[PDB]
Formats: sequence, C-alpha cells, structure tokens
Amino acid sequence: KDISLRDMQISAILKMLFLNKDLNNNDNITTITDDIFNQQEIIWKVLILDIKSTATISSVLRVNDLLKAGITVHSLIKQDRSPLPDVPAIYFVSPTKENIDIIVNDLKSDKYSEFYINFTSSLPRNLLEDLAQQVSITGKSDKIKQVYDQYLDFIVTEPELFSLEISNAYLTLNDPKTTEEEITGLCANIADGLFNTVLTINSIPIIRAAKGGPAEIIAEKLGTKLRDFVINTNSERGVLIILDRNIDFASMFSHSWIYQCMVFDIFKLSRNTVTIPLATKKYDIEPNDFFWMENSHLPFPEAAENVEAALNTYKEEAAEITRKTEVVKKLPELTAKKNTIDTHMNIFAALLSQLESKSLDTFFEVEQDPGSTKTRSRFLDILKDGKTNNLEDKLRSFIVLYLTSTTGLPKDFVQNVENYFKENDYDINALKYVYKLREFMQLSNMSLQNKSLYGLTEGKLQGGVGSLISGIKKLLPEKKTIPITNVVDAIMDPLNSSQKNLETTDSYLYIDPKITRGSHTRKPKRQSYNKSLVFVVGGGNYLEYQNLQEWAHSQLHNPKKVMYGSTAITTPAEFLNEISRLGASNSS
Amino acid sequence: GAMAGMNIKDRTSEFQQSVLSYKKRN
Repeated sequence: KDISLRDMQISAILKMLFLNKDLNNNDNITTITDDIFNQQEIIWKVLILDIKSTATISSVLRVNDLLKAGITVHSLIKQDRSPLPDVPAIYFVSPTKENIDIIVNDLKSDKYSEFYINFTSSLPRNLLEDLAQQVSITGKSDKIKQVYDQYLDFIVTEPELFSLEISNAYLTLNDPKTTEEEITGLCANIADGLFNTVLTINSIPIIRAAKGGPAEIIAEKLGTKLRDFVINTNSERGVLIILDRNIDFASMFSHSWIYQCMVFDIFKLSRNTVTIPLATKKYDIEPNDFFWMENSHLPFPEAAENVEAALNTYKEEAAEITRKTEVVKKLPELTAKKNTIDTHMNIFAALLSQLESKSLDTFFEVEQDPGSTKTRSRFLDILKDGKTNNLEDKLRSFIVLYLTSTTGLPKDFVQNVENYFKENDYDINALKYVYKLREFMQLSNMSLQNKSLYGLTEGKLQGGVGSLISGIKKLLPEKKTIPITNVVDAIMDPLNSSQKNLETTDSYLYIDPKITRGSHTRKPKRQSYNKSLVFVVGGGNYLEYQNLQEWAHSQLHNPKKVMYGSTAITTPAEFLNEISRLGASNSS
Repeated sequence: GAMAGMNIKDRTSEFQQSVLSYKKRN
C-alpha cells in the first residue's frame, strides 16, 4: 500500500471537492469509503473549471469519480452558465484578473448559493486585494465561504510522471534571441511548478542540481522559495534532483521496445488518450486501466502475450458467471473489463501494422551498437530500401548515432546520409545544431558509468510468436542504465554506486532549505534517500521515465520511489522540431 | 512541507480581513 504521485494529487483534488473538508482535523484514509461518505451525507455542487484546470482534473479523474464526489455539473468560467441560485459552487480556476472578475460577476449575479474559490496555483496579494475590493462593495461578501491556493499547478500523466505543461523550453532557454528577462521569468515559473509539486509531496527535499545552466538557476530559485516556506512556519528524508536536458539528448530521439514508449512514440499518446492512425481512432487509457498498469513497463512481446492471457482468462471468468445468469448493463464489471482488453487488444494490433508498414525493428538495432561499420553499414543499408514512413525515424536513428558514436563518425556518413535527406527533401535544418550537442552527450557518457540489468492478434495465443514476435524477443538487448538513472542512482544510493557516477554527481549543487546559509558553502554531502523527485529542465520522455521506474522497481534492500518530470513531456518528433528551430534561428 | 501546507493553502481569513479593510475605507 504505497501512494504514487498521482494518488497524492487525486487526493488533494478530492479533498477540495469536499469543500476542503476534513481540513483542520483528524483522519488518515485515502479515497473515502462509501459508508463514511454517508457519515457527513453530501450534497450536490457545481464545479467551475477553466481551460488549464480542466486539463489537470481530466488527467486523473473520470466523470464518474466527480459524481461520486458530489459534483453535479462542471463548466468553464468563460461559458454562458445558466443560474443555480440554490446550489453550491466550487471554483477551481487559474489566479487571473480575468477569472477573478468573473467570480465577482457571478457572485453579484447570484449564480450560485455559495462560493468555494480554489486557485489552481497561488493567488497573489495583488489579486487577493483586487477581488476583495470588488467584493466589498457587494452586499454579498458573506457568500464566499472560502478562498484557497491549492498548489496543484501540474499534470500527472502516469503514476509518477508529471509535467509543468511548459512547452518548448529547451528552445526558449537556448535561443540566442531570448531576452535575459524572458529567461529569468521562465525559470521563475518552472521554480513554481516544482514548488507546487514539492508541497503536494508534503516533504521538504534536499535540492541537488547540475551547475552552470538553467537547472541551477531553478534550483537556487526553488531553494529560496522552500527556505522561506520553512521559516514562515516557526520563529528518512527526500531529495529533488534538477537536471539540464543537456545531460542526455540521445534519449530524446532513441527507439524503444517497451509498450509505453512505442505507444507514446508511434501513436501520439497524450492525457491518457492514445491516437491510432487523417484516419484517427481514439482509445482512452483511463488511469487504473487494469492491463496498462501491468504491462506498461513490459517489452512489446510480453505485453502482447499478457493481453491474450487476459482475453483468455476473461473468456473463462465470464463463463462461470454465464452459468448463474452510460447504459445500465447486466454485468458492468465484466463488460468494462472486456472493453479495457478490447482497447489494448488492437493497440497491439494497430501497432504491428505500424511496425511492418515501415519496418521499425531496424532502427532499433542500428542504435544498439554505436561503433564499427557493423552498424555503420546496417544504416545506409536500411535507408537503401527507401520508403517514406521511415523518413522521420531515419533522421532520428542517425542523430542517435552521430551523438552516441564514441568515435568521430566518418565525414562520409555525414555527407552520404546528409545527401539522402536533402535529395528526398526533408529539411535537415536540425543536423546543424545537433552536431553541437555531441560534445555534451560525449562528456556526460564519459563522466558516467552505466550499470546494467486483428483476428490475427487473438491469433498469437501460443506463448510464442506470430513470426514477428520472434525477432523482437531475440533482439532484447542490455536494458543498461541510462545517463539519468546513473545520476539518480549515485544520489539516492551512494554506498552502492560506481565511483564515476558518485564523482560526477559529487559536483552537483547541494542545498538544504531547512538550514540558513549552509556553511562557507553548501558542501555537498552524500546520503541515501527513499523517495526522490527528478526534474529535467528542457524536456521529458517516457524513455527516461521507463528507465527510472525499472531501476526503482528493482531495488531490493531499501526500495526507492522515483517521481520523474520535466517542463513538458516532449515527443521524439516534437523535440526534433525544437532542435531544428534553433539551427534555423542560430544563423540569421 | 509538513502538514504545515494546510496553513499556506487556506486564505479565507486573510481574504475576509481584506474585504473588511476595504469596507471601512469605502
């Protein structure tokens, strides 16, 4: 019974839908039993969200969960909302002049019997006074039962994956154009996002961050924020590791065999909403998706298998019940269960379709060797069997190679391969900037030490293959740790870490908000940690998330919880743009 | 932070006490 980051946000969100009940008193349960809900006897309320806040709720809660919490209706602050003078209202909206104004307008209008103002991040005195002044001249200040800064300004995608939804950060931060002001402002927001997360965790962590770039600024910014918070209170432990995306670009482009990553990669998977290919079917991977929370971290083959094991144990399970016996269905539990299966059932199917229709298992190998012509060839060799549904992956696997190379990479490829694109005409504005990032991928890979360790589908129920699962199962390489996992490893478990990883993270800015100045320095000290919050400033991936979890979920002798997150969870594709935009801008 | 967050989160009183000062002035 261990709580995930998402469970903690869902709990905070739920506590708010209960008029921030149970607050100011006792109780340690987590997801209210119904017999207790009947203890306070709850009444229906209106729930007003705004664009940004809806994105936060719809990520962790389903409509059924809302009703179950007493929410009758939910609508955006900006819509024309029909009055409900005798019903309570809970606003969960962004701290903006715009919204505040509307709360004041609805307050006057008498749209609802009461108001429970809940701000997404934190309302500034600036606006508190504003809202106050306006409300003062109303004879209704009495109807506002409570105003709360909820500090839930982030989205929790998977159980331990979070995003500040601050898109295009790597660009904004490294674009020469960008002001020395725009940068400070950006950092300040990221610092807030983190802070918002940290408070949700209810743990004041030790901040550790790579020096020199953004990550440091943000670290020192968040250090100061957390420091005051500890002060303005009175007058093991956790760690928060803040890294620069510069630590490992190869991973932003790489290819993977684990279920999530593929789905995230090949089927733009956002907000628990897979999008399978103008043609576009949409499957919802609703949190607590019986299968998904069981085969996400699993390699395509096992997953594909485990699906047919479930569709098999479903056909059985349903046969025993077939003996006794938005639409009220005869058996919801069963229908719902089969339907989750029906989802993955063809995600795998549509996946294979995508695998073969562009022979993907190739790129994956071209990147598992970064070395001699053994691999060198296999690449031009692959771009020799020309297509089009490879074009993107081509550029990617190339970049991976150019970056992980561990040795020059002949002026030949750069020319021959570069040609293959400028002739097939697929702007390579990116390969301009990419070549620079190589010196980074090389310095941290050298500074670290990697440790290791449709009917057709209903078809593959053998425990073996379908003549395609065979190749992928054999092509299962060394799921060795990645650069990020190394840095986290050395920080969370010092005693059992390579000297290289320890020494490299040893150079990481160390800061404790509970102390004041520190000493002459904030002389880095090694400690072990149970939980950690890991934030990459400039880009997040399922690839790194996947790694970090496998690493954490394999720690026997002092288990670890790792919460990963970035300014935005960017897609190999999307990140590939950000880069090229810098190659475009970094010349004119 | 440490169950001290509940403190930083609730701003009702702070608010009301402002509504109040704004009433006394206007």
